[PDB]
Amino acid sequence: LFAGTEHRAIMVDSMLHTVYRLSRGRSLTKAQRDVIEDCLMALCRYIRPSMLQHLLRRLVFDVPILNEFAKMPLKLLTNHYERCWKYYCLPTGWANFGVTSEEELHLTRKLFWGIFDSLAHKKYDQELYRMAMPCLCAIAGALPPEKLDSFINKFAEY
Amino acid sequence: RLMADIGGLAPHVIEITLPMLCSYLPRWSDHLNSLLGNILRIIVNNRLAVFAQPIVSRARPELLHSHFIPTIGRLRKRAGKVVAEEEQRDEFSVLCRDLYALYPLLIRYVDNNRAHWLTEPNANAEELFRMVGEIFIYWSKSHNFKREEQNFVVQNEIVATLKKMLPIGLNMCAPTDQDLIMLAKTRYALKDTDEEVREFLQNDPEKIVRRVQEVSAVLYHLEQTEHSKQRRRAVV
Amino acid sequence: MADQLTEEQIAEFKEAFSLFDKDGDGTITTKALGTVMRSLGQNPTEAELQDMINEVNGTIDFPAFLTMMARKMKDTDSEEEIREAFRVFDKDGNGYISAAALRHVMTNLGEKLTDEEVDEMIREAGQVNYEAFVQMMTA
Amino acid sequence: PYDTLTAKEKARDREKAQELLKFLQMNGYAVTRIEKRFAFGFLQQLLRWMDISQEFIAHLEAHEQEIKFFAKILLPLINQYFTNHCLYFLSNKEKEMITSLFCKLAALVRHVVNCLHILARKAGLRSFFESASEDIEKMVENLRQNLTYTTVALLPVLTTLFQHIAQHDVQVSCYRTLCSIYSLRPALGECLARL
Amino acid sequence: DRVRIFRAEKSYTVQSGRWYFEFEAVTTGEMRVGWARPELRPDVELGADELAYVFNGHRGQRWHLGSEPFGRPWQSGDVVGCMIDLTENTIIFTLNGEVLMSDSGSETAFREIEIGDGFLPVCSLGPGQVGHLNLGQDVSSLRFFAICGLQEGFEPFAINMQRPVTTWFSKSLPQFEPVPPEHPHYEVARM
Repeated sequence: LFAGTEHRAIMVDSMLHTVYRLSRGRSLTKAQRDVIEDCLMALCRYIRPSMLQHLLRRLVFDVPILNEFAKMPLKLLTNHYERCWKYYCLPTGWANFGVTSEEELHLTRKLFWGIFDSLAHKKYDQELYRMAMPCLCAIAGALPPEKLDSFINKFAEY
Repeated sequence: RLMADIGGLAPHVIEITLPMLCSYLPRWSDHLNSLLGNILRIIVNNRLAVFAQPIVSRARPELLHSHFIPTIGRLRKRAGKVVAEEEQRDEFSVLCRDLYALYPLLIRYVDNNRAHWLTEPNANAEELFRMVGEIFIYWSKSHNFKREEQNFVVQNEIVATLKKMLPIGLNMCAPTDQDLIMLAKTRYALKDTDEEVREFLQNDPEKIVRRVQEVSAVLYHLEQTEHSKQRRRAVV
Repeated sequence: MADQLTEEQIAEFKEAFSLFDKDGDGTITTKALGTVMRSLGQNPTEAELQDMINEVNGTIDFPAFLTMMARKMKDTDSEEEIREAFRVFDKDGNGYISAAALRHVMTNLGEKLTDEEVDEMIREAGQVNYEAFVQMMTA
Repeated sequence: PYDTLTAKEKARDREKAQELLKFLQMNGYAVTRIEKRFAFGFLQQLLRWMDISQEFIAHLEAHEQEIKFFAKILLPLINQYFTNHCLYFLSNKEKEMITSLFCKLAALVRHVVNCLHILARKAGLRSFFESASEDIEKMVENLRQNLTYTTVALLPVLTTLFQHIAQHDVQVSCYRTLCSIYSLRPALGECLARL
Repeated sequence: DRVRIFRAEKSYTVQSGRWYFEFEAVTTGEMRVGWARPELRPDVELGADELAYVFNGHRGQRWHLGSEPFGRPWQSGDVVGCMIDLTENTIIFTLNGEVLMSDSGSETAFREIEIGDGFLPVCSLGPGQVGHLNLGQDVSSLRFFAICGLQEGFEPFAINMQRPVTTWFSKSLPQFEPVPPEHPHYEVARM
């Protein structure tokens, strides 16, 4: 029902960002964390990436750096890339939504750069190869003085 | 040259002449048509079926009409013999599966020839279409043959044969009135003989009645082919 | 059920509760219960301990501790049942039980399942994979 | 971060700095201190990863966890990128990176299977063809497990050569390989037909 | 300016049976060949809405409530045709006497279409494009109908029409029309 929200895009984006912040909280149960992660993944899959740009920027700000609750960023990235592959990969974009934003594309590219750099730098692990590696593969597939004092006083007067 | 010698010889050396024939074909008129006819004859004389025709690139319909017609007749005779043997166990099912597996290359070649020769439906094309329709009807008559064909297709990684024969039946020529054809189809729905078709035609007439009955049987065969959590907890 | 754990496990839990509740009144403090659980190898996190206490003066009696541990015992039993459902097809070694194999397994189960019930279960979900069988059993 | 920050949040400080620069200019003070670019950077990173993988293979022939993680990650990522943008690559830095990756794969074969198959799908090509012909001749002589691995690599190499020929020194090596095949079961015939 | 939509009169709509017509492309270009519903709006593009079923003759795509690739583009001098069976509600296109396969190999471009009010032939022509339309008035006129569709039971639109089929052409000259009572974004109230 909430998929493709446009009338209240700001409200749903703020709600998604706050839910993402809640999912990263340090006071939660394992079942609660799993339920929150599943709900966030479902919302990200159903909601359009354009309406979730505010949450996407926060997610990709420190996606490779963050290690706690690392399953949620990978799941969100995989869901967004699978649902809206051509929305960012193709120059034309979707038939309905169309092309994406240049700033969003640059942020996604930087996030992918950091992600695969960390994957190359990090040691081999079954969990890493099962969670981060599919996300990296999907991201790769998505790729197509006194005078100074006087000047300071003048600036203060201005 | 090499193709003529391979055709004359036709085998243990088949695995060697096949690479040379494939290399000659990929490099790329009358010589190509003759080589294709010789390859088809060698395949008919004889995994092996797949290697016989890895790819189809025939472009001359004259050689196809001259050679595939005897090949189509031989395939129809083999299918009839297999059906008779099955009518008269595990060995029969294995033989039917082996025949169906080899038929896949011949079926593909026949379909390609029909597509190429669809512009000019000559008498040889009509005879080939009639033979293909008879073979398809015989295959659909016995469910064991269809099961063996499906098993062979699954292993190699009936429905395909029927789809291929459908264009042949569509390209076939039938009387405009088709009253005899309709009567023959109605009789076939009741599993009757061809006497009803002849009576309807009366009400080369015999040849026309036989062709109408065959077309009606093929159409009928094609139409038939087209047509609690507590328990889970206890199991766990 | 409170008796989900084995007899040896129940005896060990009772001994741990008695050691924690040395006063003999049965009531054991939350810190004492956590220390006893850690000594027995069932060291839970602070959030997990709080959730277990909420599910089950400031003290918890030995029967209360047994009831709280019964939830973890039931969770372990459910995990074992899920593993058994997943490995039922892998027992033969193929990993993908065929239709005949699935029907034979359903008949061997004998959980009041008839031909119609087996057909409905197969349709709900042609070889049946181990993962597919586990998903169907989970429902 | 500067790139991760919102447009307006950084733009406020950008406007403040622009006002400061305008004030400095008014005072006369002078202060002195991307799809193609992304593709070029990715190509350079792929070349560096191939070099690192070759170095790790050489070391293992005679740290390790990081090398294994890179080999498991980049190779599937490279395969996915190739599957996604084969048309883009076919239609420069990318060509040089592809050639370097092919050379590294050939060197590794001479010294994963899915990654090599995905990668397969001038002087270097002629050398590879000559090496494949020599390996085939050696395997034929031995028949009458390096030979099996060489034949397996040549089969994907034969498929890659057939695909390149369909899309489009080396001639002498190809003629020698064809003559050797003609002189010398079904796999050999399929390879000869593809070549 | 805009493409002139060419269609038959509303009295010629068909609700059942099998009908086939052939279009000859004298000059290559973007041709929208197919049939559309009687409620055809000339303002919108051909196939843009859900009331048309046409196939683009230059981009190799099928137009029905969007664009979906199908078939292959033709060249100058190559005729095109559309044969439709309403009993099965399947849409098949014919190019140069050959059935165009879809992406998945299906011989039909569209399937499972409600009969609705009916279907009538519609053609489009681009700027400077020249094409020849044959509705099947003469059996000898239809050249490729014998090759494909003759033995399939399909019949031309004008099997027994003594008079030529009347056609309606889109007029580029604007004409004033009364306000629709349910305009999507316009409303007039007479207080």
